Amino acid sequence: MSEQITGSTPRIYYRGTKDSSVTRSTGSTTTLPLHRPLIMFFGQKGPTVPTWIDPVKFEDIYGSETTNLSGVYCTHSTPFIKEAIAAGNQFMALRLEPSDIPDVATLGLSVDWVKTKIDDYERNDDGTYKLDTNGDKIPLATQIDGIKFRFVLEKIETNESGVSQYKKRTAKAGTIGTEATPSTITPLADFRCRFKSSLGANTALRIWAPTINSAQAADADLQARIKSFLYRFQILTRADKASSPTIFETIYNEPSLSVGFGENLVDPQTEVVYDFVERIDSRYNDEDPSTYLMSPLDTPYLYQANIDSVLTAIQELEAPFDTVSADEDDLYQINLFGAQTVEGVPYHAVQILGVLDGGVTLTETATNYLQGGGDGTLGNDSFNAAAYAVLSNLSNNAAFNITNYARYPFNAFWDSGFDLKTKQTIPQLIGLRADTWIALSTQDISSDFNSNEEEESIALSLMSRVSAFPDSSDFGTPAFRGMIVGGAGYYTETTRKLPVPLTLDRFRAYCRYAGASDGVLKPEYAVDEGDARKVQVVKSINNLDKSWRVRRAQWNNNLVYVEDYDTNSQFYPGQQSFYSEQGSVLKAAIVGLCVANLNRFAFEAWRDLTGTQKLTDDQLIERSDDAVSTRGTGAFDDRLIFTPHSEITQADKERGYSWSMRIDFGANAFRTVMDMSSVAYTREELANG
Amino acid sequence: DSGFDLKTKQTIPQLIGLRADTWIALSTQDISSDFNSNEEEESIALSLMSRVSAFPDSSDFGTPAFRGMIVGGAGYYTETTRKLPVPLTLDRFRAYCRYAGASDGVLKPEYAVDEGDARKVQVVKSINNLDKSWRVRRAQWNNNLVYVEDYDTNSQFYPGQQSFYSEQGSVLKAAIVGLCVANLNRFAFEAWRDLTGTQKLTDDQLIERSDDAVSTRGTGAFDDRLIFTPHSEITQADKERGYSWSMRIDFGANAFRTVMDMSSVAYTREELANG
Amino acid sequence: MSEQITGSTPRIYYRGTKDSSVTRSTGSTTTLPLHRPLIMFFGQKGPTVPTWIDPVKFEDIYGSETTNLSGVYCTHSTPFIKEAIAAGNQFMALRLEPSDIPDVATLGLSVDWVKTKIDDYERNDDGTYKLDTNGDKI
Repeated sequence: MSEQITGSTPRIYYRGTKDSSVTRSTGSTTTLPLHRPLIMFFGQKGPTVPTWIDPVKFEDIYGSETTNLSGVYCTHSTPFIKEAIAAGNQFMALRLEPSDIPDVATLGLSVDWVKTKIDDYERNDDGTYKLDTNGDKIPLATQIDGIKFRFVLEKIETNESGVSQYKKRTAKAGTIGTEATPSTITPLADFRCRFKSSLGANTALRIWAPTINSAQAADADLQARIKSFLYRFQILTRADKASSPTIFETIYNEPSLSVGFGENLVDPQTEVVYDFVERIDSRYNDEDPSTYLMSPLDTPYLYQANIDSVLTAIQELEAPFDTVSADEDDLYQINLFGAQTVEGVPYHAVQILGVLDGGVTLTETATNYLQGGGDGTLGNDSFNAAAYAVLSNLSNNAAFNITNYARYPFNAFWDSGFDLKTKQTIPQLIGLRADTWIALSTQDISSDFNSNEEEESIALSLMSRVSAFPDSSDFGTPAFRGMIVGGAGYYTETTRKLPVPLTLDRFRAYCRYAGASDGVLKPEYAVDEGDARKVQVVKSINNLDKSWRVRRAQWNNNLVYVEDYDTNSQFYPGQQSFYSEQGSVLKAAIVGLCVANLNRFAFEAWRDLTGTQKLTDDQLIERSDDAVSTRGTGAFDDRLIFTPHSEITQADKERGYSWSMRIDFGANAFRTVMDMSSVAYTREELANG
Repeated sequence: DSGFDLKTKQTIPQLIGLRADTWIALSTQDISSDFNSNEEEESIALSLMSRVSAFPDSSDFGTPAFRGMIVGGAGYYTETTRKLPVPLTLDRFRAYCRYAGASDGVLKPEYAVDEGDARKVQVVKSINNLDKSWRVRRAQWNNNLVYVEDYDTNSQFYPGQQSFYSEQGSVLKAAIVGLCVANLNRFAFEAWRDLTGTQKLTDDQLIERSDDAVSTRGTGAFDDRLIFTPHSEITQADKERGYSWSMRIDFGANAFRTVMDMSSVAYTREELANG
Repeated sequence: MSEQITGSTPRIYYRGTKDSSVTRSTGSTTTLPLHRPLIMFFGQKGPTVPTWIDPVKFEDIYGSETTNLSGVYCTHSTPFIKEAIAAGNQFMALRLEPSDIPDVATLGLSVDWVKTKIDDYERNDDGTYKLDTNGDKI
């Protein structure tokens, strides 16, 4: 029940009954689908740069509280995250932070240390069982010289300039035994949180020193084989301030670790390494992209000089004494946190002050929480502020440059309801990149539902902004890669009342259609056939009684809007892009995404052919088209027909270092109007004649 | 516990700490003393619960212990002419001996300890404190004691026979399931005892034979109280060590409903007969 | 009689005898007949926009006083509503309102609050039973 697996002795060990534990889910190798959205959000942990992620790992990369609609991190993009996770799109995550986020949480360990005469107690036998007037016997020796300790665990204070002293603490004057000044506080170790969030303030740790009789019984033979006392270490985390902690297990499904002080504690019989920091940080983390988990704690630090000094002091004092080893190497055997050896014989001449005396009892039931930390100001307002801060500075951001095609394969951006000031920074994505696609919304989810006139004004304002980024700046072709969707409603997949725009519904449709990991459109999910042309995750849509003039004006301004299918549901009469000309090639908004993908295939061709010494012109020209056609054919489900042509023109002959490609494509449109008429006949001349 | 004094009662709970296939029944009565009152019952129950709380089922994760039960009450033995006081643990002991003691290791469906005539007291009479108040009964139930009530003017019955598991889990709420789990723990020992220390085995054969043994031994034995499944393997730590393998059993059970309502509506005879 | 269901303690609770209560009727999925009439009326409650309704639910969507011929809501269309309900036609209801209907009813709760000195009363024991000079004690 207590014994651990010391060695090979024949034995069956019983781990008690337990309740089921969450199992971390393995991931799969990533791929490029035809629909690759970028989603920005507030989160609990995880990296703070764009990351290509497989939905299986979102929960254990960014913490499972970021997707909870009733949590503190909910914003107008959490529904989008949840829909993407449900559908199974590998997508690009970007975790934002508020401008006022505090620093990480910390906890430093120290000891109040002094020397003085203390009392001595009885002993039954060589086992030294008696202490603290056990039985009925008064302490025996009048006064024995010894050492008094009082442990301390407290927040690591920062410098006057606002810089933490994580690595740079120093000793100070103590308070116990101030009758003699040499009473001093000396530090022993530091611990710090890995992320900037309340997870640090809710994380806790335990350290203790077990003996033969503990619940996890220790073994003297291993300590003899490698001379160092072994302490148990544990990490716990709670849900909120009022909940109770739960153990955070190592990557091998263990509840706690054994660690020790020393340079390198290698076990010849089993080659196990018992070093404190190395063992902790190797056993509690896993960076492999498929099995990914990072511990809440960062890498611990130890004050080797001070710990060694205190160990040497106690050895010098009481190592040459009755019931402890005096050898030179027992220094690291000395039990510091406890007051007894592994066998459980108390150290006389060493006194540790209890709780009532201002000390901290390091046992297996005490718990310690890191101090400080926090998330910052959360909500839609701060979310819009952060998103604007990212989007406005795209060409000179020092965090990431998103014109990097190879490193940021995102190709879509959906407007989830940003404010009208942030809305106008989105269109420039299709001006900065040639394989990008955007969906815009005319509703600011933080405000009231717009009326007909307000929707018209916002639509005109967005079209004016879009008109500044023509497709071909050389020839002024109007933009066609995207669409604008008007409307708003309420989310149906939740009991709470949560307004959302219809871009969420179209986002789900596209996730299901063009989200397959193999880069081929699924014919069963055609966004404009069967049941995929109806609204499915929004209810109580507004302005459903539009007049004919209003509907005609919206159509002629190129919005996408819904109508009533029956008394219960709505549908899209036609899903057109915001291309402004009369060409019928570029109307269906899906063709825009198809064209973006073609642009991507061209970049791949260049990437694969650039900078080769022994190629010839004909081989280069041939290989380019081979690559494009091979990558493109059979993917677009008959929405396009395309043909590439590479060559070396006169300008290429002049330059001597370039070749040219040109892709010709064609597509169709749809019909939307119907006539109806009737004529009345007699039954005889209608049935015959 | 057949009526040991309270000093000896407090050294028994350590059996479910020292062994992983043990099941204990405790009594809140000292047969050498006077029949206890309600307050003394409550005090002894709290003391025994405090003692039991020191031996969690899982020391690693602190699962509260669930192998056993506590039974309160006392009476007089009916199978003798003399006057011989006894606690109700005797009656439950007889019931369990009849139910789960067959020499062939399969539970008898005809003696279920909570169906038919086995859910009544049969070898004790003149039980005490049968006029408990509603508050007293509620307190005992919430403290996880097993107590009897009046069936009719002549006899008593057990409204519900639960274990001293203190959590909200409904899997571990019946006392018999604890005995079933103890038997599972025994089967695992048998598997090890059979497979240990063999030169010519392979890892796959070891893993397969462990599960085979546990499943073959357990299937068809528990009269449909449990459903369990074993899984043996060699984890990464086992790879590192080189002389160990792991087994893990998954099991499930049910519970029982205990509260009923009553309501009535008065109709005229015609509209009740047709309408 | 009194105590309510607090937990799982084995027990039987008696809710006394009662006189029957009206049971709300469950409705069925809507469909389109070949005859789909629109009917206007004054109603006790319910929405004030045209609504497609299954006749089983008229009484508990618009209150059961609207179909009463002797009530205050009787106009020259109540017979039409009653015939539709009797036949069983899903139809489109429109509840009109008079041009001078007042607003809704309201009730606010408040406390008159002050601090001062007051009297104190006897106590039998720690139970603090006595109040208002019960028994014979000032």
